[PDB]
Amino acid sequence: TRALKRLKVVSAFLQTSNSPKGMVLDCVPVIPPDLRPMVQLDGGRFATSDLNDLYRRVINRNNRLKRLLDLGAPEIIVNNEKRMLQEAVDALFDNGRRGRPVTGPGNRPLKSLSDMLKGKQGRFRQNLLGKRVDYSARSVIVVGPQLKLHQCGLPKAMALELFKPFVMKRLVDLNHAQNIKSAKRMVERGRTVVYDVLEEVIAEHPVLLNRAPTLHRLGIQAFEPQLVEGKAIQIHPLVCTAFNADFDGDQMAVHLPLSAEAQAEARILMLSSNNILKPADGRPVTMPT
Amino acid sequence: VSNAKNETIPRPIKASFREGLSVLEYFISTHGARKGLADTALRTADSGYLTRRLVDVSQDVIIREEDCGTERGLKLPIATRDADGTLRKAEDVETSVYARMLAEDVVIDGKVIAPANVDLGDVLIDALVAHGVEEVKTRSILTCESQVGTCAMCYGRSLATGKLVDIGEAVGIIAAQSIGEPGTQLTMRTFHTGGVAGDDITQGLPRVVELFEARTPKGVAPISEASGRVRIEETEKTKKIVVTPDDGSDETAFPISKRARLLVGEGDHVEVGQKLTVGATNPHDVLRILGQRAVQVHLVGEVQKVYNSQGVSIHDKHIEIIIRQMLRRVTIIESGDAELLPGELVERTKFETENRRVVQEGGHPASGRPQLMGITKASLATESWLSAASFQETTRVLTDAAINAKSDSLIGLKENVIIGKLIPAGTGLSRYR
Amino acid sequence: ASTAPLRISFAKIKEPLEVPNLLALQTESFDWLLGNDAWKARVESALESGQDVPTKSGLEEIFEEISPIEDFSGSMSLTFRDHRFEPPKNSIDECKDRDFTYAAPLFVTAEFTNNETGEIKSQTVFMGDFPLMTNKGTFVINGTERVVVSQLVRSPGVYFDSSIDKTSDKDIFSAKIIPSRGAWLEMEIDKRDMVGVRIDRKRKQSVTVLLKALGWTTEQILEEFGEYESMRATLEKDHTQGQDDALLDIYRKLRPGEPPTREAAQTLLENLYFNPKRYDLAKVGRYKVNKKLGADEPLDAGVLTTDDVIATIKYLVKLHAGETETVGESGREIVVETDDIDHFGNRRIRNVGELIQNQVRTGLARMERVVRERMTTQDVEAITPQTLINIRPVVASIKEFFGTSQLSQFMDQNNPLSGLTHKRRLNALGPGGLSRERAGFEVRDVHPSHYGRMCPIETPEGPNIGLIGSLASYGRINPFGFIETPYRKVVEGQVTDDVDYLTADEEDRFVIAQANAALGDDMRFAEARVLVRRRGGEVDYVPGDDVDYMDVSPRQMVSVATAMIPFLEHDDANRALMGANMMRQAVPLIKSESPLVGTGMEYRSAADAGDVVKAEKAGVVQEVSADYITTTNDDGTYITYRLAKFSRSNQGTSVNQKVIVAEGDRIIEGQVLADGPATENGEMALGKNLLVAFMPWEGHNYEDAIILSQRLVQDDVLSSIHIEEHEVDARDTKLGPEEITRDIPNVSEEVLADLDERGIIRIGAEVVAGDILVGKVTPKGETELTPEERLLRAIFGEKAREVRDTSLKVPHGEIGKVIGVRVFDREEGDELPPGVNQLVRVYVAQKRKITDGDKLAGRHGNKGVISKINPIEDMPFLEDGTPVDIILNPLAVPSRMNPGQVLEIHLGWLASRGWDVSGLAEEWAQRLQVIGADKVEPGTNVATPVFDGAREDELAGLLQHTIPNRDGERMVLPSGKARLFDGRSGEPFPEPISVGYMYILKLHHLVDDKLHARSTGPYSMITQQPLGGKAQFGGQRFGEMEVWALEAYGAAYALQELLTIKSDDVTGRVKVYEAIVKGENIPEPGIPESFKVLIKEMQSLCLNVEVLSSDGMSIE
Amino acid sequence: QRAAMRHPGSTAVPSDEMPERPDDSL
Amino acid sequence: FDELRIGLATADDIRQWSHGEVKKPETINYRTLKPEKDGLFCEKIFGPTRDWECYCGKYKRVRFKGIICERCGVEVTRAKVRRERMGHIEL
DNA sequence: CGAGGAACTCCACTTAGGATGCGTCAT
DNA sequence: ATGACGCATCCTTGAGGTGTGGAGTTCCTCG
Ligand SMILES: [Mg+2]
Ligand SMILES: [Zn+2]
Ligand SMILES: [Zn+2]
Repeated sequence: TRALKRLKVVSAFLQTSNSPKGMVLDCVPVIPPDLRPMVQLDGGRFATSDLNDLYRRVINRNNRLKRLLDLGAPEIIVNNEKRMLQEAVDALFDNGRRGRPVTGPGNRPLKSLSDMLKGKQGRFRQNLLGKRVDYSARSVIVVGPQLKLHQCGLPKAMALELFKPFVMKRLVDLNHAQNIKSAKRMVERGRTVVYDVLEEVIAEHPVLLNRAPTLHRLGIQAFEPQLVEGKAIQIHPLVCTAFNADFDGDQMAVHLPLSAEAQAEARILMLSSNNILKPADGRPVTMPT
Repeated sequence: VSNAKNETIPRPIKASFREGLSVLEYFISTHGARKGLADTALRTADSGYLTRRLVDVSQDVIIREEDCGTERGLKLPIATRDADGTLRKAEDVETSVYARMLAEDVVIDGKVIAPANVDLGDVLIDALVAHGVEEVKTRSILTCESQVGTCAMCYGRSLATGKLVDIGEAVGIIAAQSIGEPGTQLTMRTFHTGGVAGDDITQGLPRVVELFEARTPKGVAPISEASGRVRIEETEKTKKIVVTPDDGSDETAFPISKRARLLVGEGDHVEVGQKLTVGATNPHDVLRILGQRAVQVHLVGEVQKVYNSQGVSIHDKHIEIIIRQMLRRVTIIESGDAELLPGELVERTKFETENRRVVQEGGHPASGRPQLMGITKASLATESWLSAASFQETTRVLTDAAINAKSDSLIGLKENVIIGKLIPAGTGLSRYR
Repeated sequence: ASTAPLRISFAKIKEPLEVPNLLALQTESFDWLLGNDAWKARVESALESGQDVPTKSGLEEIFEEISPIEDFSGSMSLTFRDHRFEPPKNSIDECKDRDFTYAAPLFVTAEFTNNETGEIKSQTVFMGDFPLMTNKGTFVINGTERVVVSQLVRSPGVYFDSSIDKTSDKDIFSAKIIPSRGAWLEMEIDKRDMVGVRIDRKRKQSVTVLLKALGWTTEQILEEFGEYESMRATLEKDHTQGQDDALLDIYRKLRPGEPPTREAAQTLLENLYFNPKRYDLAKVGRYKVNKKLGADEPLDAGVLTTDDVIATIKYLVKLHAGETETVGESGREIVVETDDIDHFGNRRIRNVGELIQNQVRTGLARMERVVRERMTTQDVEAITPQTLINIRPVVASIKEFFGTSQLSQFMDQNNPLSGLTHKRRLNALGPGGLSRERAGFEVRDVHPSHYGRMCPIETPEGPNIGLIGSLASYGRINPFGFIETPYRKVVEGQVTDDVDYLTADEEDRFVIAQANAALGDDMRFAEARVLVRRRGGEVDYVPGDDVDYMDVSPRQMVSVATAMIPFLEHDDANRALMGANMMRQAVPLIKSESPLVGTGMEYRSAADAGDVVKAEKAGVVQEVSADYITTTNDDGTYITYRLAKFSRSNQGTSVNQKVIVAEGDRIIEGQVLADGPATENGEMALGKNLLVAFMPWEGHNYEDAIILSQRLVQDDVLSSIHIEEHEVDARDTKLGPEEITRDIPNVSEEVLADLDERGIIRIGAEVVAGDILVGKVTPKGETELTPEERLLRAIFGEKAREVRDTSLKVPHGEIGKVIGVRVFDREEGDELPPGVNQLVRVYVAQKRKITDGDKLAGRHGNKGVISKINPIEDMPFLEDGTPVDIILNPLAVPSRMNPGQVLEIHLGWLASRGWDVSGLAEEWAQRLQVIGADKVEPGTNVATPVFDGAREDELAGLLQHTIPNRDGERMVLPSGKARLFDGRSGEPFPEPISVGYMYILKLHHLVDDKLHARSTGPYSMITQQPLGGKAQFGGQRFGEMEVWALEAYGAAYALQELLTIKSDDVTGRVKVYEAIVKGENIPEPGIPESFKVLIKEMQSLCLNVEVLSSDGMSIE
Repeated sequence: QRAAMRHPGSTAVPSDEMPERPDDSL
Repeated sequence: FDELRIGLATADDIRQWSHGEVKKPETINYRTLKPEKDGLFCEKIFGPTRDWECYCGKYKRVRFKGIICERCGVEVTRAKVRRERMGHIEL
């Protein structure tokens, strides 16, 4: 067993064009500053990243040791400085792996290059799978039993600002706006024609309603928005078993697609007038209850 | 309602919430409410973690081929329980056989009853059970063979459509989510001791966690090795059961603690496959002795036990997707001839192909033995290090990939959502593109 | 002070002890700390009454501890002495409105002395500006209020645990000793019969090795403990002998690679374990240890002794042996048995004063260190106490605590009850306590030791269930830190009048009776079977003569912010919990009014709080004017009670006060001369009374929703007023000093028409989104002065304005009208850090009416959100024409398991149309008559105790015998229901309906603030993604589960569309918007930026990651 | 002491640097 | 963009990666709020924080695109180039 | 090489800033 | 005056904090 494991590492060193000469480091690179920058916080404060401090200290130790050995000091101090440089690089690459992790202002440990990647709050499971998006509103849900199964009610403010670009297209097309900045001005000021165009644009626009804990596939669906008054989003009363969206004051998120291809997919596969069937055991889900 | 520390109240609340309640009964009641609230709060994220594991495993199991053409298939009991000799339907046909299409042309009296390549609905089933059958053979994933993964007809029809599964359906995520969603709804714990402990296996979500991760059951019972004469050789320091399997087979002996609830008699006869004492049997052991079908049946039955005893109903296609993706690798013995190190837990495909190649060159092949691991181990045992890096163990898998100098092609949904390019599934398959 | 609005009482049982003070939990502790005259009066009262109080002030002990500091020789010495206080330089309102803090200087009479000189240089030096509290109980800091909560952390001492090892299948035991300041001790037994000791969290060591390190050796080990076999086996395991050898080996193992010497080991052990300067064993810790181990009366503030260690050894080895009772070391009969964790006999309550004391102690120790350094350095007989002492560490410690800690936290000023409960949280979180994840599920659960000291119902709804909470109504903090509980004593089968105070352990030593147990004419309990309580949640009855104690008040286990619910015995635990949590975020209302149905914890809970102004002087009022109520006392002095007229609270609500009396009235001490917000006549007023009809109605109330009537949009019955703030200020900068002026560069005259010459809008003019609050500008700027532009400007010959508008900006999405303005400058004595030139604080105040989507609720958690608003006639009407105000879905009442609102509705109707029971001769009539609440006029608010409220048959009979509208018009049928007509069509609904009156709150979960959407706004820097946050025009968290959903559905293009173009890049973000505004086909997706930073960070770790293609480098 | 306490604006705060820094690029 | 492969690296590989070095152990000036030479956040080694501009006085004009300053050793490049350039310490 | 068995490494993860050493080089 | 320089004051010492839980594994010290 001790033979084979060692022998697989040796096997990894057999064919690979690598060289373990680099397995012991004569240098250390540094990340660019914009990925670990400092900022001028109010009151003369400078909020700095911890990796900045770690690089600062290791550079300090490097300079001190190089200047000490520039003249040939006795070997005990030189060896102590060498081991301190080794320990500083060890803390840099992983502060918590070996020894007491190096702290900063408070007692909390700093963060190394092998902590900004791993873990839940690193990069993988925090920034690449799910990226917070534009054109993504949210508001409170209220039941309305005056809707077709493919319908939802949306307040006029979220509708004004979400569909603001399509609204602007139509005001410019209708020649109400002589220029685009005038279109901005009438969007901000608000007119009767603005709400008329908003009621016009909400038509033929599937809208992806969504809830937070998407436990199953039938948790995000499409609807057709109708410009209801008030300040709450309005929902059909037999899709509240798919979303599990009951009215204890809950809140619902709403998204919008941008590509017409996305619109076709959302009106074909997503639209809740076709997805009557649950995906688990076949039975219909959107039925009277 | 359960008393403090999951005990039993030695006095009930003798009234409802309308007649009238004093205060100490309200105090007693709020115990369980607080406990259940905490269970919901934590089980949200715990079930989230479990579905993360099952999504990592069951990704890239998307259908690509339309047909394979096999005649080999799963043998399913279609109508049991002939107590009065009457051939009548079975209770769990809807989740076991239904929507699993047919392969042959089953004949009972010289006439085809159920034609070939037709959906197995209900009218055909009533006709068959009236005819007198108690069995059927179906195309399935657990026996499908293909050069590009899985074909369509072996699966059946997508339950959410009723129409046949479109070629390219991302069945994997559907299976993962299907299994994960009712996890929040299980919440069935041992609220009362009842004077039993240890033997009571982990119940609910932990059981699925353990069985999909191939860990030994807590009260794992020993598994029979070979049939023959069994007896007791217990010692005061260690209880011990010894069986001499007949037909020139070596004795097998297993030590057990004092409390065992042994279901095997003294000087009795055991079968090659059967349990020995109370407790779930390790899937590895039933893989060792009873090939493949027994272990698939065991896994499916054990997961369906919890799911259909809680109250939620799920068709077993998803479970069988999970099991086919799990039972994948083969350990190698007598590996000198095939020019590879013994062990290493290699896959079935490359193992068979390379043994075939060596036999073509002349060298005799190296013996193999299948083995099943857990979902986590299989996921991190990937061939594309990026997915395993994203899943867990980032630094470790990173140094594995750094030493071994391996490379990953664009195979993989998760590898493709990380990079941000059209995933090949559902609609992004190049055939439609 | 019986000067409250009448609330006719439906109660049936009196109480011995009424509700004591509600905020003693802050004021008494701080009085102990600073030790003012109130402290001395309370101390004398406790002494003459023989109560448990801290005899000496916190600061006196803290200055005594660090007083006698000397050098290595004792030549020069410094010593502090008694304490004195000087009145503040400011007033509370002055501090609040001038950014100051409630500070008061502290004085000590320090002394310097030389032993050989014999001269004592007495002096007085100010000990910085200590902060004080208000009369309320809060702490004013840095222009805001704050509260220091009580804490709940495990007490110090010893803890015996009996755990199970799984692989060995064995019963291991562990004695963990948690001292106060020093290092912990671990002592493990029964792993292999080898008792061992772990110290500093390192590999465990055989006990006898350390037993030799102290004055014990093998000989007396044989002599004394030669009876328990495990210790003998450990002695067999022993290898070395001799105390010096023991010290050698321990210093070797704990400190490897260093010379092991007698001095080093002796110093280390004595400093870590036997030095009262690094190991200050707590007074509570010492007391608990003494009572636990029988160590009778050692030095109360000492350090551990070897006697203590051998006592722990005895306890552990007997626990292994299973011995029941033993003779305590220097003590008497004690028990041997392992201990639990979460029983309140093991958790201690750190009050406010102890917290401030701890931080001041750290500061004093630091100051001592600096002083010791300097005096060791300083020349002798040339130094004074005012010369070597720098108290900068102490001030730094004070500021650190009151600015940085996570126990000094904001007030909640939505209403009086929010604050009232906020000052009673027994927060077990914080530094040195527990944590969400590490702490398991035993802490997060209730305990039989919660029977009047921690509300089992009241708790946050989330991760923190069981970590935080609220003190019981009848609570009083122990000096050591605990919760006492009041009880009424039962003796020889009868009960005495006097009250007793009992804590968790002595509670466990008693048998506890029940509150609403019926009391007979003879004081002894009548029925032979009395339903009492026993230890550890053991429910059982007793014949009666053996009962020991009994419950003073049936609203005890419930806190003060949950005892107000009517009919709390007709719900489920979860719904009462939800009501308790969601009855404390109710906005105040303009025409605040007391409920028609409630309980007697509105008057007490509105008076014992702060916002209500009260007259502390018997006399006659002269004037009640707009603002200043001017009164003349019997003693003959003029007092000007100023009132908080439309002032702001923390979150941005309104604390508007109002008059209650006229200008010809007599007043006694402690009478409510006014009312605060959400209060009428000195009673808490959260919501309003509305008429309800229980029906499914067109589905507009499907699944627990609410539909309202436009009456409450005309009457303004349910409307509130908020007060936003803006605190802007100019800075000196480097490009000239920023001024606050009307002269904003190049703006129209209409936008600054409201603005003043100095640059603030008129005090009273309206403000809406898109306006300007304060005009600010930087005088100079290096905007564009490149040589090309410089030459262009020179050719033009006109000097452009380098100024830039740094003006304040009212947020987009708010309307309001100005309530007030305040201006400050460095010219005045105001306190401001550097650079800041001029400070402006403009408060804006808006009025909001109820609107669809605004969350509402009730007192039984019957939550819901407004669905639609309809005219007055659309909703039904009864037989005499009166419409119905609210309508609820009757499907939620059974399922949600709260049948405690129907009775509230019926009693509300009964009150709103007064009844008349003048001699019905029925049993219930006789009971309600001897109570005296029989005749009631139409409007007299009814009071129902939380656990002694209105019963059923009484309610039915009252509904049967209400006053007729006309000759014989008893309106609703005798069984609750009512022949409600149908406003829509006109025909009566097929069968009767149930209608009444219910009290509805207006929770702070507004609908305008919730509404939120984004098109293009601010991003993050390290990752080019849209901001994550509600208040900053953020996006949404399309996490991983939604990506799984879009994969399962097979929608590929949409998932890509909203995972690369919609965000996380630059080209896609700009191009989607651009192509939209110019109208072309949507462009192609791209590469995430998160991926780029990922590969860059991977590169920085030397992992040679690179992207290779079939040909090498392909298109990126 | 004179290297740090002189203009001691250098604060290594991670919890209030990534959310509190706006982006100039629109 | 077809395959992703990883391995290890040496000094030649890192100097291929990077542009310069760093020896001054501290951040930019706290007096004039300007960068320094051979330190962290140095415009010489990391990208210029101000776009179409350099450190001293000579290439602040817009018509300079990507060229190198003669004294402060800063290529007049993107602000986002401060996200891509890299450096190293040589122990 | 064959024992116990205890470390090591993964995974579940929610406000304002306690100075000097003193002297002085230089701006 | 700061943030730099150029040294360079005879009795000598930290500080607190560290309360899960899960199985993987691999070395490492003792049969
Ligand atoms: Mg809800
Ligand atoms: Zn097939
Ligand atoms: Zn330059």
